[PDB]
Amino acid sequence: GLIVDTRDVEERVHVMRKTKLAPTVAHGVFNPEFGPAALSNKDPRLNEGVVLDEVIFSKHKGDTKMSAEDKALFRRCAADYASRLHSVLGTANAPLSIYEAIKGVDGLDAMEPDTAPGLPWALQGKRRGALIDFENGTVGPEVEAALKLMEKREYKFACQTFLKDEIRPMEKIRAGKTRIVDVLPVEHILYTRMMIGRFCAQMHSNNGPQIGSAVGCNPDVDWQRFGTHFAQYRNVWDVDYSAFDANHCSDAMNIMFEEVFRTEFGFHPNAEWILKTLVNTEHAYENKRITVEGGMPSGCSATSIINTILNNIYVLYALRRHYEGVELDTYTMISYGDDIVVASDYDLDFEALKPHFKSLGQTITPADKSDKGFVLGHSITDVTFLKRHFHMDYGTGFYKPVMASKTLEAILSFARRGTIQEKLISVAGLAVHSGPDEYRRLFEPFQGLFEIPSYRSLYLRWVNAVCGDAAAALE
Ligand SMILES: [Mn+2]
Repeated sequence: GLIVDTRDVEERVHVMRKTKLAPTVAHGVFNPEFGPAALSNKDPRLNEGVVLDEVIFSKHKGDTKMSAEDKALFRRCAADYASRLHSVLGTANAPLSIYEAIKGVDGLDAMEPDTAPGLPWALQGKRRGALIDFENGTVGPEVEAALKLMEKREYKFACQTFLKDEIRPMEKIRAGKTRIVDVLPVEHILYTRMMIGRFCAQMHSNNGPQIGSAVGCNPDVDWQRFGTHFAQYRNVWDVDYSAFDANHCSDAMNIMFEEVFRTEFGFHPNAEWILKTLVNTEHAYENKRITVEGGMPSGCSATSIINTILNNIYVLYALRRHYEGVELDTYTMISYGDDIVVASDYDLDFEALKPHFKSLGQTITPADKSDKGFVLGHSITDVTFLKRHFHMDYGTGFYKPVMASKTLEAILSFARRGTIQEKLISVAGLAVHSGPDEYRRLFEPFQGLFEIPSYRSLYLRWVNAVCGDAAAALE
C-alpha cells in the first residue's frame, strides 16, 4: 500500500514483545533452522543495527495506479469470475442475523472469544466477552450503537497492529521479518459476517477448482479430490507472490468489491461499503497512527476469501492482457489467499506474464526460485500448496498431504506452556502422511514422556476419512 501519513501520538497502543513459544525436548535433538519470531527491538538474535519497527512497514512500497483500459479489463475479469462464482453458489446472499453471525451456520464457524477485540476496547481494558454474548448470540450497548452507525455508513475505525508470535525460519528472524496481524474492531468483524457471511459459508462448502478456492477444505480428505484433478493437465505451475496482501492496489480492490458483491447478486448494499472501508486504513502499530492507501489488512475474518477472490481475477487478468480469447476454461486453478496452483493444457508462459502482474503491483515468482523462471511440463507431484506436497499413498492409491520433514521438526520443537500433549496429537495427524519410519523418528523425543498416537490408528482413521468405501473395501 501507500503510506500517506506517519504521525506520532502519546496514547501508546503497546504490543506483546516476547514469545509464548517455549522449546520442547525435540529442539535439542533436531536443532532446527527455526525459532520464535523477533518480537522486541532488543532481541539478541537480531542482526546488529536493525530496528524491528521499520522493516515491518517496508512492505508498503506504493499503491499501484491502473490505466482506464486496464481497469475496464480488470472489471471484465472480476465480472466474469463473479459470474462463475455466483453461478455455483447461488444468489441467496441475504444478510445473516446477529445470532447467525455470532454462532455461525453450516459452512461458517462461530466467531471466537478469548481473542483480541481491537480498538479501542484495548484502550478501555474491555474484553470480547464484555461486548457480545457468544452463547446467547446477542450484543451489547455500544457495539449495537456502532452496528447501526455502519448501516448509516459513517464508521470511524482504526486497525490494531499486532506482531505474529510464530515459528519462522532463522533468517527471517535475524532479518527481523516478523509478520503482523491487523486486528479490526469486533463490531467490524461481526457486521462483515452479517453482510457477506452467507456467501463465505457457501464458498467454504463448495471449495474446489470450479470456484478456484481451497478456503474451508480439509487437506486430509481433499488432497485426493484436488490431486486427481490437476494430474489431468499437461502443465502445472507453483506461483509465489511477494507481499500479496500489502500490494492489492486501490483500483483492483474497489473494482472487485464493486463486481463481486453487487445487490443484483442478492447482497445488501452495505456489503460493498463495509469491504471498501478496508482500502484506506488506519494502523495503530508502533507509534500508533499510520494511514495507508491500498492493500488488504492482514487479518479481518474474510481475508482468506478476499485474497482468494483477487488471486482468481489476477490470473484471468494477466492471461487476457497477454493472450487473446482467454476464458475461464483456458486454464484451471485453486488458491488459498496468496497460495495458488495453476494448470492448463495450453503451454502458457508465466515468465511473460510477470509485467502484466506488475501492472497490478504484484510480483510473481517460481516456487523453485531456481532454473531461471517459469518452466513448462511440471505436474501436481512437483508443487507445494498449504505447505503440503502431493504424494501417492502406496497402500490406498490416494493422494496424501505430505509436509517437509524439516518443517515438522520446527513445529515439534517449540510449544506454548501446558499445550505440548495436545499439539503432539494435532501434529501427529500431519506427520502420519510422512510414512511410518519418519513418523517414528519425528516423535522419538517424546517417547515415554507424552502419549503418542500409533501410526496405524491415524492411518486407519485417514483411510476411512478419504472415503469409507476404501476402509470398507478391506475385510
Ligand atoms: Mn506455493
